[PDB]
Amino acid sequence: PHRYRPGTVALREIRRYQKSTELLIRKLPFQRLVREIAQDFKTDLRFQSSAVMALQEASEAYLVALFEDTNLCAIHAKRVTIMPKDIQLARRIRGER
Amino acid sequence: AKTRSSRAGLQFPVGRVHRLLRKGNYAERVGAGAPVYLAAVLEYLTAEILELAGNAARDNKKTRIIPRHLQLAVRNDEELNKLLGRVTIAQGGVLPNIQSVLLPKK
Amino acid sequence: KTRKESYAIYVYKVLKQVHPDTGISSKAMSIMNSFVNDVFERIAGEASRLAHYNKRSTITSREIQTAVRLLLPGELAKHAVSEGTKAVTKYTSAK
Amino acid sequence: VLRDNIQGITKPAIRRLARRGGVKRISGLIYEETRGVLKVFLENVIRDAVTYTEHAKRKTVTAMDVVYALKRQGRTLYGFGG
DNA sequence: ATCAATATCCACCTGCAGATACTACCAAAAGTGTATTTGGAAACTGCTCCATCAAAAGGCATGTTCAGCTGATTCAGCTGAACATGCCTTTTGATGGAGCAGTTTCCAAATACACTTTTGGTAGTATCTGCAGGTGGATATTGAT
Repeated sequence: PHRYRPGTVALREIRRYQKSTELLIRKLPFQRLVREIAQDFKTDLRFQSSAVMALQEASEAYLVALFEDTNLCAIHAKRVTIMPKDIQLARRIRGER
Repeated sequence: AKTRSSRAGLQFPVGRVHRLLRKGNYAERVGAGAPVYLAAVLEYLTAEILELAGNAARDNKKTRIIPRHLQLAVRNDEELNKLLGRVTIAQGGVLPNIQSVLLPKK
Repeated sequence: KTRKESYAIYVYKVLKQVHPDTGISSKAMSIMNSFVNDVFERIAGEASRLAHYNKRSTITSREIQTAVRLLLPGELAKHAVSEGTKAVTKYTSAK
Repeated sequence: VLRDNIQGITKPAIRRLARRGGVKRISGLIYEETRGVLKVFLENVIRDAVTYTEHAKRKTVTAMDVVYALKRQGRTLYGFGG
């Protein structure tokens, strides 16, 4: 019976995903969301495949960078766990709020 | 001889705006309705701000709009605030705002 | 003794319309003048780009309208769009 | 087994994103906060892209529509044209 | 410490997705030549306003005192990491059709252009007015007790 301690695999994953560049959200669910949001602006839309792709690339870059800021905000408060108030602070300072 | 302003029912100078679009190198051609529509948006926006700023002046028992009044008007309005989100109004100062934890007792 | 244009008299006209007994300091006017110029540049610019993107050599009230929707937030856009449409419609029937 | 589209952005997927962002430990409430943030992000961008679509009289949102929307939101993207 | 589970590193293998080389072509730049337009440097000089300075008006520097905030310590309890798999959603690929995009068309609206009127800016001289900064004097707010 073998068990890795909390944080061991988490580190192993940070290393893994910082090495690679593949998108980390499954394509289909992301596509549905995109279409759902767009439907509120105009009905019966079609999407170029590359258009969805562009949006995913941009959305994932955005969220990845937001998590870095968020992580700094957690660490500023002497924690190692990210919380919504960290995301909130990062967005307020970025001037998104 | 009726000005293009009066023709469109506007205070803002349609002639001037047509001219600035040419001199401004925005495209080869400027359509005739473009300076009309633009001058109206411009006029609408300035009515919106002078309305709100006038109120701040009154709220302050003042008769003359000063830069503080424009600031209060813009920052107190969600949309104008966002539209001028990366703009500084000289001599406007800031909104009174003190964070909770900074107040005394409990 | 070169001439320097501003939107002052127009800003003042509109000011009397909305608050007939209220004045404006010269510094506030200077800020109003800057605001008008600024928004002008931002709308013309979007219009410029939009036209280029669609291989068009002409900026029409249609380009301005999309620029307005791109530039202004929610409710200011909606109202600017009506005011601009209204002015052009009125303008078309007036010669 | 009906499910909201936003929930299609799953915990493991948000976990992966955080990981790339160098995050070691993640609060249970973060998953819902992230979805909300993604929603506002996509609304703002799609709104502008669709606006570009309508202007061109199309029923298809093009990569360029999206690339242009990203540029004006100050989130320039390279790789899809322009 | 030893020890065993399991992750990680590397050398070598290989099919194919994605890169590349090559030919014939054509519309469309990019370039060459000649006739024409003008933008802006230069040269001169009116005249705004910048650097400079002397007296007057008020904020800054400094040291002492201690209130209360920060950061260290400890601790218990809550909360998120780790875990294993068949369900079920996503991915992959095969196939009709929507609409984007290429092409020709023709006129409403664009530019150009020349006298003709209007008006927004300024500039010189005049009178007006909102409110800043001074006053005294009634109403809080704060902190010792």
